[PDB]
This record gives sequence, C-alpha cells and structure tokens, in this order.
Amino acid sequence: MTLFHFGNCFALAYFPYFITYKCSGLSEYNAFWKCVQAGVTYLFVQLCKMLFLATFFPTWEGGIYDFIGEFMKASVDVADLIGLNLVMSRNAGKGEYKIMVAALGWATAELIMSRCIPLWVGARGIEFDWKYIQMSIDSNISLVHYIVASAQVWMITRYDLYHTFRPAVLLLMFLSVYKAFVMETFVHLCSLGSWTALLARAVVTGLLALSTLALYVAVVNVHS
Amino acid sequence: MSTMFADTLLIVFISVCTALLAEGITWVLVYRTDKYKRLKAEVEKQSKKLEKKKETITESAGRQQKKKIERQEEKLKNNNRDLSMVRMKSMFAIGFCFTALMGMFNSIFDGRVVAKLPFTPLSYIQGLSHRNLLGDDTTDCSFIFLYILCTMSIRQNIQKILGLAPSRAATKQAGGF
Amino acid sequence: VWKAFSPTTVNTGRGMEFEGAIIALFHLLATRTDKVRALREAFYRQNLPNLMNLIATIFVFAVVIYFQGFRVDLPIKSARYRGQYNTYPIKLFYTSNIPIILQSALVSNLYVISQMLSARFSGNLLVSLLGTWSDTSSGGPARAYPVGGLCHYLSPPESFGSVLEDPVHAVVYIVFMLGSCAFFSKTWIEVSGSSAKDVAKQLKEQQMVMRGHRETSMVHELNRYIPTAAAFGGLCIGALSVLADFLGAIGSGTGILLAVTIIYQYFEIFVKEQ
Amino acid sequence: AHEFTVYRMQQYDLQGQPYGTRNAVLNTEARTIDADVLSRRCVLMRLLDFSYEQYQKALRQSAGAVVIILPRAMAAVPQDVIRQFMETEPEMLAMETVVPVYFAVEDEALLSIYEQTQAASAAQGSASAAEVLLHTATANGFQMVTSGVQSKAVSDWLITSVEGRLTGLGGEDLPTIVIVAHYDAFGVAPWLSHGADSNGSGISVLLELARLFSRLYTYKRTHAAYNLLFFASGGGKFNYQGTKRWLEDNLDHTDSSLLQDNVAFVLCLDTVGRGDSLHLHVSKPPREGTLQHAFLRELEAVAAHQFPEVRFSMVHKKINLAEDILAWEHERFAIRRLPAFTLSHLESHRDGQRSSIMDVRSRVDSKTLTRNTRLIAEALTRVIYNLTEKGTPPDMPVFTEQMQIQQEQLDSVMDWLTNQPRAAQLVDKDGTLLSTLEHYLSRYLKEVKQHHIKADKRDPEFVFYDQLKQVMNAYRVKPAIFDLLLAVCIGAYLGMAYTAVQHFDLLYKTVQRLLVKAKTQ
Repeated sequence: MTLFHFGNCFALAYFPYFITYKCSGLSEYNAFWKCVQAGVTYLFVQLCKMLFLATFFPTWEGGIYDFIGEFMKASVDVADLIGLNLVMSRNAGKGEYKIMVAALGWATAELIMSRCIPLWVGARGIEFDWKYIQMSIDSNISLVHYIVASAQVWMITRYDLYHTFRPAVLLLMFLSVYKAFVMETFVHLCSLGSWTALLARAVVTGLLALSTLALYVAVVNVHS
Repeated sequence: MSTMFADTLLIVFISVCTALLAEGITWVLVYRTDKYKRLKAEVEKQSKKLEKKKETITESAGRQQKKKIERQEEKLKNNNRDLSMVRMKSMFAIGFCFTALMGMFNSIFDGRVVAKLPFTPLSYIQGLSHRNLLGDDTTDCSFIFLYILCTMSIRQNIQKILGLAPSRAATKQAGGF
Repeated sequence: VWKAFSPTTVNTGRGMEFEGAIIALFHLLATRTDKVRALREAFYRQNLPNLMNLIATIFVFAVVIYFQGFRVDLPIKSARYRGQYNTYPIKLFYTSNIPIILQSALVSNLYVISQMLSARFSGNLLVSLLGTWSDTSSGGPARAYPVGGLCHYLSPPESFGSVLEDPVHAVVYIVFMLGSCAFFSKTWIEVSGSSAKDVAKQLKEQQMVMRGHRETSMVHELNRYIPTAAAFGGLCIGALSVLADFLGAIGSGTGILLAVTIIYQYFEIFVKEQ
Repeated sequence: AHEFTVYRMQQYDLQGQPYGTRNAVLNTEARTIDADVLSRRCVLMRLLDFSYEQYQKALRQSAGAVVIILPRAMAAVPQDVIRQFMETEPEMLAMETVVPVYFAVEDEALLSIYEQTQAASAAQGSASAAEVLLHTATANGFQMVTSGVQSKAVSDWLITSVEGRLTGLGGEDLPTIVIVAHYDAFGVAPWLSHGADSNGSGISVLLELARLFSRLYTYKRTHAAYNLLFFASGGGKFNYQGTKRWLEDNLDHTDSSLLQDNVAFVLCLDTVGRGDSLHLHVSKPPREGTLQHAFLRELEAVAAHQFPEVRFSMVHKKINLAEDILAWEHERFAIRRLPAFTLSHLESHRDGQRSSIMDVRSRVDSKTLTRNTRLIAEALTRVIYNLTEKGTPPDMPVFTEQMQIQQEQLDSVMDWLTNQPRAAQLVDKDGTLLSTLEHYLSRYLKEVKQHHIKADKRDPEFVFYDQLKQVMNAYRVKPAIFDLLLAVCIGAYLGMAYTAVQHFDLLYKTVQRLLVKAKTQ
C-alpha cells in the first residue's frame, strides 16, 4: 500500500514534466543539458537566497503568524526571477525555447530539491495522507507558475517591448513574486482546508497564466 | 466451492490478468515502436543471411569470406544488444508492475493457504512454497509459489498465441547477451 | 569530504548534532521552525564544521587554482625542425609543494621531540624553551596545545580572536612560515637538480634551443627567472596557507594547497602520458 | 496516528508449564469481531461486548491480536459483566495462546476508531459489490502497531517477603503464633492487578493486628506470654514461593529455633475485606485440646456472640500433593507439619474474584473490613490471654476505647495498597511498596527482616517475562483498491494534460483572434 501511494505520487509529480519536455520540442533541440544547467543555476540561486536571509534577517520570536517574515521571503523570491533571466540570457534560441528551457529546468530542480525527499520518506510511510497527492499537484502548479514567470521575464527583458506594455508586465511580475506570500496570508486568515488552498493556488496560477499568455500574444502580434 | 479453491481460481485469474497486462505494456513500449520493429526485422534478416552464408561457405571460402562472416556476426550482435536494451525497458516496467502486484497479493492472500501440494517441496523451494503461511504442513502452497508457476505457464503461452513471443532467431542470438 | 557529509551524530550538550556540515544543515532546516536561525547556527556553529567554513574552503580552492595557473612561457624551437614552437612553462609555484612538505615535516619532528622532552624531563630550561604543552579540554575533544616556547610560536593561531589576543605570536608565525618556505624553495632547487643549468642541460638533451640564443644563453635567461620564481612562489604559498588558516578553511590551508597542487601535477602527468 | 497504552496479558511459566501469551509484537489492521476473516487482524472488543465464546472464535480463526477495551470506571461497569469476566479470566490465563491479548483503557479516540472499524466491517455484507468497492475505497483503515520488542524471560527476578517479631513475657521459648498474609496481587494484566481484596484487605488486617499487639506488648501490665510473628509473603499467588523459602530458611537452619518447636499455630489471612461469610480453611481438623482448636472455638464464639451477622464456618480440605498449585497458604505449613489454617470470605480458592483485575478498591467495604479485623483481633487476644478460662464473657470486646480499630487508618492502608499494582512481576526488591511496608512494620515490630527468594537457574520454579506494558499506534490507511483507482485517475489526468498540450496551438490561435477582435472594437 505504501509503495502504491509513493508510486502514484511520484508518477503524478514527474510525468507532467516529461510530457511538457517532449511536447514542447525541447527534446528535438537536445535541450536536456541546458535544463540541467538551469537546475544548477536554481541550486546556486536558492543557496544565495538562504545565505542572504540568514545573514540579514533575525528570526522573529512572535508566536503570531510572521507577516513580516513571509513578506521578506517573497521579496527575496526576486532572486529566482534574476536567476531565470540569467539562464535565459545564457541560453540561445527563440524566445519560446528560452522560456520553456528556463521554466522546465527551474521547476524540475525545485521539485527534486523540495518534494522528492518528502515524497520518498513520507509516502512510503504506513499512514496514508492526502498531503502527498496535494504536493504532487502543487509541483504541477509550480511548473505552470515558473513557465509564466519565465515568459514574463522574457517579455520585460525584450528590448522592443513598448512602454505601454511595460507597466502591465511589471505588475504581473510583482503579482507572481508575491503570489506565495499572498496565498499563505489568505490561507492563514481564512483557516482554509488543504484542498481549498490547493484549488485557490491552481486558480490564481491559471489566471496569471492566461493574463501572461494574452500579453505575450499581444506583444508578438504588435511586432508581427 | 470452498474458500481454498476459490482462492486458487482467483490466483489463476490474477495470473492471467497480469500476463495480459505485461503483454499490453510490452506492446505499448516495445512492439509498437518503430525502433523495435526495425531492429527485429534487421536481426532476422541478418541471422538468415549469416546462416545461408555459413551453409554456402566451404572451407575453401578464404580469409576474406571468414572476415565477412565475422563482420556480420558483429553487426548481428550489436543489433541484438540494442534489441535487448529495448526489451529491457519493458522488463523494468513489468518489474515495477510486479512490485505493485505483490502488494495486491499481500492485501488479499496474507496468511491464507491457497492450494495443497501433492508433493513435499524440496527444502530449497520450501522457503517459497510455504512462504508467509501458518502451519507445519510443507504441502501447503503459498500464493507466491502458485503465482510464479501460473505466470511461467501462462505468459509464454499467451505470447505464442498472440504471436508476440520473441522470434526464435532473436532468442538464439539473445543467448549471447 | 567526511567533514562535509559525515552522517555521524555527536552529542553536544544541548542536542545530538550531525558532524557533517551539509547533513546537519538539512536536518536542522527540516526539524527547526526557525529556519533562518537554524541556517545561521549552521553557518556559525562553534563546535562543528560550518557551512561558512566550507564556503571559505571552496573560495580558497578556487584562488589556489587561479594562482597555480600563473606561468612564464619561454619560447623554445627545435634546432632540427623549422617552425616548431613550444613553450617551456616556468610555473609560479616552481618548486611545487615540496617546500611546504619539508617545512611541515621539520615542524612535526620538532613537535614530537618537544613533547617527548617535556614528558620525560619536566622543568628543564631547554625543555621549556623547546615547548610547554597543556591539554585544553575546553568543551571539545582533548587537544594538547603548546602554550609556551618555540613550539608555541610555531603553532598556528586558531582564530582571528587568538591573533588579536597574541599579536606577537601571529607575526612570528607568519614570518617563520614565509621565511622557511622561501629558504626551502631555494635550497630545494639546488638539491633537486632543477636549477637553470640543469634545465638547460635537459633542453640540450632534448635538442630544444631557444630562438637566437645559444644553450649558454638559455642558461643565463633561465637563471634570471628560476630563482626569483622559486622564492616568490614559496612566499606566495606561505601567504596563501596563512590566509586559508585564518579563514578557517576545512582541511587546513596547508592541506588544501597540498591537495590542489598534487591534483594539478597528477592531472598534468595524466595528460602527458595520454 | 493515535498512540494509546496497551497492557499485555501476562506471560509466565510455573513448574515448567507455559501460561499466557507468547507474542508481544503486533503489526496488523484493526477489525471488529463482526468481520468474517480475523486472521492476522487486530480484533477490537469492548468489555461490555466481551464474550469468552467470541474470544475463542478469534483464537480459532488465528486473529493477529485481541485488544480488550476496559471502561474507565470499573465501579461504573455493570456488576454482571464483571462477574462473567472474572469467571472467564482463570480459563483465559490457563489456556496458552500464541495470539497476543492486550488491555486498553477506553479513550475517546480509541472509541471512535472502534466504531469506524465496526461500521467498515458491517458495511461489506449489506451492499452490492460495486457499492462495497466504493465504500472500501473511501473508507479509512486503521493499522495497529506495537512499539515494543518481543518479550524475554527474566532470569534473576527476586521475590521479597518481610517478617517482624514481637517477643512475649518469657522470651523466645514461649509458644509462637504466626500471622501470614501474601501481599502480591494477581490478574490477567499485571499492571491492572491491584488486588484490593486479594490480598490488600488481608495485609491491612495484618498491619492493624501488628499495631494492636505492639501497643499491648509495650506495657508490662498488658504484656502477653506469647511470641507473635507477622509475615508478609511474596509470590503467594505463585504457589507461595516466598512462604516456602521462608519456611525452609527457618526450619532447615538449627539456629532459627523459633519455628522448629515453638509454633502454636499459623493464621493466614486471605480475602477478608468483603462478604458476611467467613470460612476457616483447614487441611486437618484441629484436635481437641490443641491451641489451634482453642482458636477455632474462640473465633466461633466471638462470631456467634458479638457479630451474629457474620456467618462463620469451618471448611476442611485435604491436601493434594499431586496438584501443582497449593489451594491455600496453610497447606505449605501443613506439609511442613506446622498447624495452620486460612481465614477467607471466599468459599473456594477457585473463585474468580481471588485472581482478577476487577478486584478494585471500590469492591472492598471499609465497614466489612473493620468488622472482620475486630473479630480476628478479639479471637486472637482471647486465645493469647486465655480470657475464656479466666471467666471473661464472650460478648465483651477487649478492643474498645484506647484499643479501638482505626477505620481511617485501615482506609488509608487500603488506598496505599491499591494505588499501585502489586503483581509479583512488578514488585521489585527496591520498590516503594516494599520499602514502605518494611518501614511500617519496623515502626511497630522488632527484628524486621527481608527474605529474598530467587528461582533456580537449573530448575526455575517460576519464570517471569517483560513487555507487560506497551504503546500501540493506530495509523490511518487506504486499501489497495483505493490506490488502484487513484492510479487510474492519475493516468486519465496525464492523458488530459497530454491532449491539452498537443492542442495548445488551438488555444493560442483563439486567443490571437480574441485579441485582434478586441483591437478592432
């Protein structure tokens, strides 16, 4: 039973990434090594973020939910955008290719670092918990969110981006960076159940994806 | 129909279902693939050309024909290794399915005697025939042992009926790998 | 690697702590609600190898490789074959790790002799001059430190705090290390047969001649650079070792230098044979 | 997960015979008795619903374990259920079972788990196979795991008995009367074997008698011409091993002259805390003119005259040497040829009350205990001082006013005894119970000594086992059918994702058309 739950969680977390990799044509471009490099960049950025937080921010001893601490973590999440920009600049190709390579490598590296060890230890436990399935869905939500963030960073980094679009891109990037903090604050405030929190995260990610896609299409058409 | 024979029949049915599932997985991952079809056809064509050349090649064939045989054996061995690796991917998938199947069997047949053996198993196989059974009767058959026998019987027969069995030429060359 | 990744748990009075800096960091991050505080503790742990110490080691390793790459290329031509240009690299660390090895072996023998003399003949003036040893079990595995004498002056200060407490000791240690490394490098070149004359003889045996210069001229040019390269390289090696020791790099500044240079030489041997 | 404390059915060997449960490790799914297949399952039974036939059914079906849930208030539990359990308990202990049996005190989480398991077990029969599959898939299973290791024999357990003496006016040569009570408790679960009546009541009577005799012996005017020995025996329920060792040490050794020739009689007190019937169990009827006969006559006279409510009678049982376990403590003395008798409210030693975890402080009546103590004290004093020959009428109580029995003290002693389980496998030499008992005896008696008996290594008369108390963890679990359905759902989700990615170009074109239309408008 424990093996069945672990296998289901691992399959649900991993197969969507493989499907995206094959369908997007990255396999055709032999992008696997570029994705590995992106994951290494993610590891470096995450280490830098942890070092920055430890060096500059003492832990608050207040029992009440650390609103300042979560806000600071979201502010530090800008480092992930900087790393994605660095990866895209390092990677040569069409904008869609750069966005997809950066997003896939970043999301895969986060998934490996943050969820595989918890999946391995927890899902093989005797006790069945929905949390592992929820985390497997959350990894897919993270993958979509990273795709959206990479597309936004590419659009903002475009030299030809019109000034009218630029504030919209900046606002979308701001929302993407602060999405985790906003979701945690909302879940804490409403005492939302884990399924409701996952659904809300999915809805917010979908809305961000749709807005980013619409802006991307508008920017591409304005130059086509 | 006593629960023991019902369990026996259920195990036979499960072995059939698992053989069909393993063949379906192998078909989806291997048999349908163009790489597999191509490698299989290449192996058969090279084997037949090698045999026909060995038959046509008298001792008077000369070092050059011998070297052509060696080069064809090398090509056949390489193609057979690639074919084996493709089959091995299916073997791994079936292994994972077998891990899942063992969990299902534990959930259904734990501690239950599923069949009576008409013979005393040899001490080296008793650890399988009486595995996870309560009792001293070494003629008690464990679900693991009955499933193994059923799978060994059914899988090859199903492959042969469906024509999915590896070709005898491919098996003869796989003997080398 | 063991200090970085050891899974052994050592019972510090507060709690059981992983010896390995990385494993301890992951365990603390998983088990502690104060993730930032746990990370800071892992970076600045008093009693176990720190992540900051590991980062310092990595920085030292990169710096050492960068200095290792410094070379002076002398153009040599085959006399027999026209147009064949090769460079004779005079490395900055011309004398290799051998000055470090000789200095460390001499210091090791001095410490062994001093400890024996202190154990067998307590209170003799010569014994006190050579070294006085005290076993400091200050909340740690017992370590015998030389608290007085030449062995005390030769011992590395454990931290910048100790350097601040005893500035004279740190200055004496630094001067001794630099002087000994330079002296050993100069002596080693003469003893080893790696002098400019010997290198010129090897080039003559290999039928390699510098363009426009006779073999004697080659000897003069090599003699200009090799002694300077040896002495400056030894001084740089001593300075790098002292800096890494002050930075607290895991495995010691001397150890890191030895490992990097040995690996580089082995790699060069591997490439040459290949 | 939910963690709760479980008390394992005791494991011991007596005279080479195995008793109780041999296994202590459980890793099985929880089920109720209603489930058709209990094999390798943890069977949950409530004491209210507990039946011996159901327990036997589980053993026959080779249940993985049995967990018996005890109501928090034993007094609250209906008396009939307790009586039935007490009757079944000796048979359960006598029967060796491979299946581990545990006792758990009821907890709200445990009750909720029990109800959920009962509903899951019942639902399988009532519904069509598709509905049963859906119910099983949505149902939460519970997996019971014991944290403890397998039980092991204790090679060096020591049973300790405490003796104290009061010398009569005339020295050690005077006739010695020995009052004996075993302090050890016995029951299906040692941690639940409080043994309030058996034999906390007897110990309380013995201590009160010790206090009264000590006070009488303090003053020369009231000083008797008898030796009194008070013996608190260990391992009474295990064939009186402490008494046997104490008798061997006193009688085999010539230096211990007190017992060889000076023993007037031995009065053993067992289960004197309850009931209006009092039975004097004698291996041999006392001969006329013997001190034991005088004591019997005095006890009958006091019961008839001062306490007519108490029905006193003499029960004669011949000693059967063939039986592995002696019926009464006095039998050991009779085997050694010492005149001895046991006073108990129980008609028979085989009564389930004598060896039950249900013997709790609420069962013991303070008034009954005080009355029995007074009757025993009066009879002993009348024998010791020969009051009847001196012409003192039977109706007159000696123990009045200054010598009155203290009900509050008896209650405090009973509470102290019942506060902790006194099972022989739990009573360590250094235990608080023994140290307190020794101090209390030492206050009133002289020459208090502790006698320690150890089982022989070559031929151990008794062997005790550990792992009597363990923590059991209930883990929530989902069935394999549920996992299979989840796998199918995941496969469908992956197929939908693949189709959506393949058809994303249609979405891109639709968005482009919508944006163009919005620009045009």
